[PDB]
Amino acid sequence: KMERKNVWHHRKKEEIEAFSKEYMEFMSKAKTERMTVKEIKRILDESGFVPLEDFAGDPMNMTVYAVNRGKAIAAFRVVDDLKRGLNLVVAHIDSPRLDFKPNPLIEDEQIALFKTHYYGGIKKYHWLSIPLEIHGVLFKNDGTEIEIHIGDKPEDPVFTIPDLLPHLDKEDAKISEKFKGENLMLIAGTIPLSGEEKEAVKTNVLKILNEMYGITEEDFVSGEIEVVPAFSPREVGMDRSLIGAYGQDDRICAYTALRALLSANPEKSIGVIFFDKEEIGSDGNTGAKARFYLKALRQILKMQGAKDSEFVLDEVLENTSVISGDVCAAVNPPYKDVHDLHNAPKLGYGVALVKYTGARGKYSTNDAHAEFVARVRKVLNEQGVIWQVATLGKVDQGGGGTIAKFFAERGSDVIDMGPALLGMHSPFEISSKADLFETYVAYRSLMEKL
Amino acid sequence: KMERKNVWHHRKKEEIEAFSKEYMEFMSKAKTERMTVKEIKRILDESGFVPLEDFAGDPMNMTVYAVNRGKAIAAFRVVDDLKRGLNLVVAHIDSPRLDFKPNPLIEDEQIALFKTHYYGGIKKYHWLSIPLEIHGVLFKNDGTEIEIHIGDKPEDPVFTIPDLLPHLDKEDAKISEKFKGENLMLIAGTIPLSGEEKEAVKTNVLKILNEMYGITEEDFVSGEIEVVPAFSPREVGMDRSLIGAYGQDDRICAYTALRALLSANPEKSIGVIFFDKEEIGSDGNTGAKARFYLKALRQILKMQGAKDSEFVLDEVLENTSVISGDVCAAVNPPYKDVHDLHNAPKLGYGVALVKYTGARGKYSTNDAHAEFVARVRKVLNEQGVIWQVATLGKVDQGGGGTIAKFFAERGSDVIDMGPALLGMHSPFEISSKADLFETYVAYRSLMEKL
Amino acid sequence: KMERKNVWHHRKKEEIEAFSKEYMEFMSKAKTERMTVKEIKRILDESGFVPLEDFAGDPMNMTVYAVNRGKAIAAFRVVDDLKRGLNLVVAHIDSPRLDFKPNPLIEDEQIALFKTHYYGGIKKYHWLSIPLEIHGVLFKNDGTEIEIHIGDKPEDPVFTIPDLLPHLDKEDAKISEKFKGENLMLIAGTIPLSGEEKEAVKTNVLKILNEMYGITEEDFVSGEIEVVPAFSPREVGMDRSLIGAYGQDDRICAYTALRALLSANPEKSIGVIFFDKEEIGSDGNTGAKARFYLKALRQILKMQGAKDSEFVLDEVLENTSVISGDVCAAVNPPYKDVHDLHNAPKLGYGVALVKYTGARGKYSTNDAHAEFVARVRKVLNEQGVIWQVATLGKVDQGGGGTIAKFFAERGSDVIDMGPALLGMHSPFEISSKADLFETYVAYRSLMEKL
Amino acid sequence: KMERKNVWHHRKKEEIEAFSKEYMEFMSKAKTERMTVKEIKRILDESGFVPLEDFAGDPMNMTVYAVNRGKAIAAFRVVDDLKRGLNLVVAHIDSPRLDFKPNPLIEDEQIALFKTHYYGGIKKYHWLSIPLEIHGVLFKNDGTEIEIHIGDKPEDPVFTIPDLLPHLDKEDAKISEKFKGENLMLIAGTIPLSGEEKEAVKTNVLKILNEMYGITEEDFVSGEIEVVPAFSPREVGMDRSLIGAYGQDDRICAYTALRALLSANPEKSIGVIFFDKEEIGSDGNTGAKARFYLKALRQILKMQGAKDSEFVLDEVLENTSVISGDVCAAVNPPYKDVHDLHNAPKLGYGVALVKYTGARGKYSTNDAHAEFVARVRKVLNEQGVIWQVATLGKVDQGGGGTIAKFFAERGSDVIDMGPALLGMHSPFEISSKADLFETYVAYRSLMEKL
Ligand SMILES: [Mn+2]
Ligand SMILES: [Mn+2]
Ligand SMILES: [Mn+2]
Ligand SMILES: [Mn+2]
Ligand SMILES: [Mn+2]
Ligand SMILES: [Mn+2]
Ligand SMILES: [Mn+2]
Ligand SMILES: [Mn+2]
Repeated sequence: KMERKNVWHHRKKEEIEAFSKEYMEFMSKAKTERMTVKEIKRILDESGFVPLEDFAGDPMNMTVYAVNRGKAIAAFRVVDDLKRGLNLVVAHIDSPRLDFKPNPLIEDEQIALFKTHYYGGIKKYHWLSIPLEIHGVLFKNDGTEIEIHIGDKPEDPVFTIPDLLPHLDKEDAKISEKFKGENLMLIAGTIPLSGEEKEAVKTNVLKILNEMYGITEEDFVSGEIEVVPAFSPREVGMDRSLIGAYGQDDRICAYTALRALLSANPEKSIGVIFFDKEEIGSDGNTGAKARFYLKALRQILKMQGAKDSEFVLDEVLENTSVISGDVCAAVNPPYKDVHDLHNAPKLGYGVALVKYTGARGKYSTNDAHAEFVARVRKVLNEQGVIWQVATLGKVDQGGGGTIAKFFAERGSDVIDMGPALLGMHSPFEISSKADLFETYVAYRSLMEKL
Repeated sequence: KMERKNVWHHRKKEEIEAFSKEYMEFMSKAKTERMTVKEIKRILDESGFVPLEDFAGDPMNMTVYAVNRGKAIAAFRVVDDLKRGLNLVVAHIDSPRLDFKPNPLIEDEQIALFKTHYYGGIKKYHWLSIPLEIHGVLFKNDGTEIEIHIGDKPEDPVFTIPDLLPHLDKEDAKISEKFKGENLMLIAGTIPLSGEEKEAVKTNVLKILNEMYGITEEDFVSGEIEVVPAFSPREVGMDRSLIGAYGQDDRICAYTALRALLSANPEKSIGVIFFDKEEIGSDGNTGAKARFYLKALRQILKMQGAKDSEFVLDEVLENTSVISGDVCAAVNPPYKDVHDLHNAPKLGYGVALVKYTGARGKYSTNDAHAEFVARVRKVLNEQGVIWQVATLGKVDQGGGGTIAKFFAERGSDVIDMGPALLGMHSPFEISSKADLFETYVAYRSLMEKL
Repeated sequence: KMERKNVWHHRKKEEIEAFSKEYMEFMSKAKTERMTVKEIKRILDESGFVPLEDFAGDPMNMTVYAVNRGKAIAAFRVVDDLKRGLNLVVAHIDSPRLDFKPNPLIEDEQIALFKTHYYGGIKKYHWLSIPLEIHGVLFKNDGTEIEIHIGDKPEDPVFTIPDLLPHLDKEDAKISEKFKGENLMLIAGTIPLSGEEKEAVKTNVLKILNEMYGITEEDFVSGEIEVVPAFSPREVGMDRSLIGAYGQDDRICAYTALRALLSANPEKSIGVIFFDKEEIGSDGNTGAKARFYLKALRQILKMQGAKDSEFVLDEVLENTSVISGDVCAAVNPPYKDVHDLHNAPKLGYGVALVKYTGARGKYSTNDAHAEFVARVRKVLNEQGVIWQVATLGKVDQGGGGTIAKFFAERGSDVIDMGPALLGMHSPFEISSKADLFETYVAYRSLMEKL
Repeated sequence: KMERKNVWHHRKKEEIEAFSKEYMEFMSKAKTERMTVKEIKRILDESGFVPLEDFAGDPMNMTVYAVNRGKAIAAFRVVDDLKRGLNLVVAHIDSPRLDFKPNPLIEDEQIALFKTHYYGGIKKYHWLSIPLEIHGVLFKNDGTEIEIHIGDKPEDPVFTIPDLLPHLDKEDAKISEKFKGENLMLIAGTIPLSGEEKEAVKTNVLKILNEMYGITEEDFVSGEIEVVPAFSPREVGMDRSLIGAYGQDDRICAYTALRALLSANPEKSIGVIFFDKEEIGSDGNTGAKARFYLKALRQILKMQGAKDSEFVLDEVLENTSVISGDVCAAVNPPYKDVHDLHNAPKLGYGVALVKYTGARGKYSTNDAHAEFVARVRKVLNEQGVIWQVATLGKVDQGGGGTIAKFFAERGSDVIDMGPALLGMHSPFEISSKADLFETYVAYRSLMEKL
């Protein structure tokens, strides 16, 4: 008994392949959280969703969405009274990146550089000597919004933070020292602008930016630009069983959840909420823990006749099951020693059910209740969903931490659930096509029969 | 001339003893938060309490309780308009222990073992070579609930995590290294099944668990089992002045508070709330950071006719005095240099009044206001309660942190109060019978006089 | 070819179980070398034995015994003249423990304390924060003997050596440092006698001790009090195949040898000798090398007509096969590296036959001769006794040393043999019921057939 | 209320003083075991003792002595059937010193030096730059015996091992390094012989030793010379309360015992045995591990008509109480943290009753039984002897180990008793005049009352 089935042996190859190409197409547009919101919203508009604010026409049946500030977005399919509660799948759309500084442009030794400040649990050495592209937006003083996208197009140049050749790198310190956040600067120019006696190369770059976007240097301050890997999603492996791409840290869950939401046949209200800032603690007004979430829900309660928002919300949240959809780590052979094999997920064996994460003895982590796990286990088994238990490394390996805790905090039962990755947080995260497909299945089954 | 008074010299040996036996009897039942709740409930059911969800009586005079998820519980004796506030004593009913992994059963070197994942700030070396009890619940796929209690009965076997004999335990690492969470596995069985050629021993335990609970290996995933010391409460010392027992960390405060709640003659509404998860940060929907707390008060308010829950709450919490009932550290002679003797509690000298905890200089902790302490100082003195001021060690020694900050965060004045233990977080914590009693006396008078 | 059999597959579950209940009854009586001698003495008395000191019958068929100083005891069943030598199995009845110092009572920080001095190879951290009980004897200045047994009964208070709470335990030292033998003091009392200007608590404890035993502080000098863990023997495991108890380190070999002595049907004289002082190197009056052993044999020889004691003895010992009892170490999965699996004993695979108890290349050990092992191997095999070979860990892992050498030194052939333990020297040692039984089965065979 | 009594307040200053001068006079003679024996003999010859080999008197009333090899001696006052046992006090007459190598004379940098090989646990740095005496015997090939005593007479020169002046003694190593045995060489001479062209200085010393003792260089091989401090016994302190002297380590016990043997009025046979070699393990035919001890008793037994020596011995040793007379360590104020003040002896507070020594928890040491201590406690108290309990430092501090275990090994009950020194093993050990006296008083009463 107690054996894990391999998805490739219980699901249609063609179905997996198809769903796989749709995912990667999406991962081609979703490099930042602003692009993911944009890309999700249009998929919603395309599927007949309308802004919750603009909705008119009977609650008890309304498919709407609420965009936070371009950084977060919540989509619901209200099918009944919210006091009946709902099935939610929460995920995050921010991934480790680089981020320009308020004053990014500088020149050092006749070379224009863009200074950055890493974001999230990055691994410095991953971002040295690889083709990067930049995305983001800048506002002119008058308030004109300027979008930037350089590197995603073949006629576009890419950027780079060149490593030091090994011939003159005569000094090996701990991975800690060596690789300083400050030296993560993209080369921006090198060509001096004839006639300038002070920082000719920097000036020239500003000249190009001004002729190209009508922007001036002070416009970087009132703007945000993210540096990401130019690698495009690709199939991986001789058997083409895996997917390689940047930002799979939850965009893989966001995508699957989105899809599950669009094909589900609910019984009670359902929805998905994609948050930002999770990679740095979920602070700010666009991450989990922000009033945003309960505000969207309160808005609905009023349209449904709720007299006392907060009181009614108590039942809404009392009922309502939340699936914290985030990723975990798959046993990586050369480093199998970091896991407890009897509780570590394997690529291809299905969605991982992660009861508790955290660190040093379940510190600051949400631990799902046996009653909830039971209810989740029953729906999955009845729907023939293929899943596997998943722990975040041997007892004291570390890591741990999702957004699930911020939801149990509001009174709802939550459980972490998603596919296992390889090389998480790197510029090219690996995932299994089959698991990617089964997560979608799982989320849909839970949204429906939970 | 300010000096501390010894409770034994001011309270009647026979009343302390009676209270001790009642406490120890309670402690023989409350070994986990689930068992504690169930035990606190039957005591509440007697005494005449009814669920808040099934009240239907006079909203101005109700003695009710709310059970979160079998892991937390709130009990109030509402005898006025809650707008006038409550007098609440709060504590936690969870203690450092060992939890079974989702997949706990494995076999190694022909021996069945149950893997664990320690919960809370335990001292790993305490759990090696001591009798252990298994407690918890398992859910079979169909939904069936199965309670497990093994080792707490004379006709029951116990479990152990045998340490390595000193003869081959060469090489002495720091306490950090040595003693690794991963190695905290209980021996499940050693007898192999006849005919079985693959894990004959693990197969046997499964055969046994099945002929006993009708469960299969996978039921552990949708289960929550906790390992606890087989030690039962006992008197300690030649003068029988102390109590040795597992989980005194707050269940001692929970008991004294519960008792004070039942004995009190309150002028205003009083109540006690017992939380889960504090030993890991209070995260989770059963922690003192979850909606549950304010959910219950809002519930009571509507029954009293509140029209705008939130607004009415601002006042309820504005008034209302919360007593954070948690234990502090008494001076352990051999390690007395860890304390500031002029600000450290002593066994037998009364309840400890703990103004602020935290570390490195009041970091992340509630620091009682001088005026709130003043009100407390006056009640205790007026009723002749034996108390003493306590601190959690010398300035930069260690780090405390109770749930007090979670209620102060909600607008109420809060202070930490409880008995002083010796060997906190170990399998056999020590407390003073005299302090036990006086804590109850303190909680009751504060409930009635604040 | 060549494979160990599991005793559970070749022995009646009813026999093993019953013999186990009896051994456990015994272990709840033998917690110190004195109580063990006392216990063994009555089992002998009830079985027909009488003191060698006052035997009268035929010196060719005598079943006597000789207690040394209430700490050691030799029991023989002379069935022929000792010149034919006899078959003996020797074990030790002392176990690592804590001893009260001559002046054990002191007070510090208003806490009565009992200073100890550990005995044998204990792991100091094992004794912190666990229930303890004291057993021993004190003599008044007039010669009166006072027995002390506090903690072995429920009504009795138990003692403890509270560890420091993790919160304030800062310095991360290595096992060597930290856990100072000096800090292993039991808490004596905390209540202060009113009216006492100095050391009020200590006076109260002496006041309690004097009303209970009429003793005075000086009576501890002419006394011997041992500190033993409070917990009693319990079955262990889901399959209940193991036994957990303090002092299994040879009280187990002594018990099985005893029972084997009573039910054996000898062909030549046989006997069992239980020694003291083994955990410290067998020094003193009651040790394995304390003259007591040969004094008993000479006595018996003289009762048989021995003219030149020492000369005759030369032959008595020339013949005479000695089986050194004592336990060995089983493989503890998480620490299996410590062992050479091909030469290490497994729990439940029979009596361990240890040829030598090395230490860095067999220093100071009794390596049994091939021809003597062959003799033993023939008997065990022919009698169908299940056994396995066992070495005390990998080559330079650690030390070892049974009393066997003290007997080979006297001219006899010796060989180490007993069951395999887990967590040796801890307060809760683990052993297999099956092995417990086969050791008894093995001793009985060898006595009857060597 | 238990408290120690100060001998100076209970024994008569004039009797202590008289005893002190007699002791110090003895100590001026006994500087080595060979000199001590010779000195103990003439005192025994007076007082009326005769060699055991030349007795020929009443076997039931003999006061004899046995000299081992001029290095050990036994003296008994047999006044009954030895079967009734003896009351023996044992001590050693050897002390830490420096021995001449077999070939001790060498020359280096034009200076004759005598190489040495330290004996016993000395502190090398004590022997640098202090006056030294040379004592011992040399045998010329023909067999002639030549006693050497140089430095103990005013008209004698002394020797020295000059340390390096601090000015060039750069580099500070641990006490281990620095101070090397090999470098403990006494300056023999510095004057060169006229005409000599090879080692003119070593040649001179040889010429001198020859015109003085008629010896040649090779006679040192068949010789045994010991280097000893030139310091002579002296009163110490303003109150003249102490005694400073070399070799107090036991010669203080040997003296007090000898004196008690001569003063006593015994009920049963009493005696004292003085051993050699204890300072290195008691190995050798003059140590307390050699046949000598039992050889003498067997001798006495035959004279009493014993037919079977060994058998009769079992009883002799069965009865017979042995007092291990050796010194313990008094608290040295500046280094008082090395002791457990509640169990450490103090100068002037009587003989120390030392139950067990050894290290790491009673390893390799005799641990007196409670009943034996009881008998001792009673005699001392009954005769009003001032005594105190002593321990050799805190639990894991150091390591003791007296010859007590060698007699307990032979069947007799044994306990350690002696005065408390300060600076043991140094060239000038300190003892208390009051303790000196009281030791003698204790030994005598025990001899007469046990
Ligand atoms: Mn991440
Ligand atoms: Mn994530
Ligand atoms: Mn705690
Ligand atoms: Mn607590
Ligand atoms: Mn042992
Ligand atoms: Mn042993
Ligand atoms: Mn010495
Ligand atoms: Mn000595």
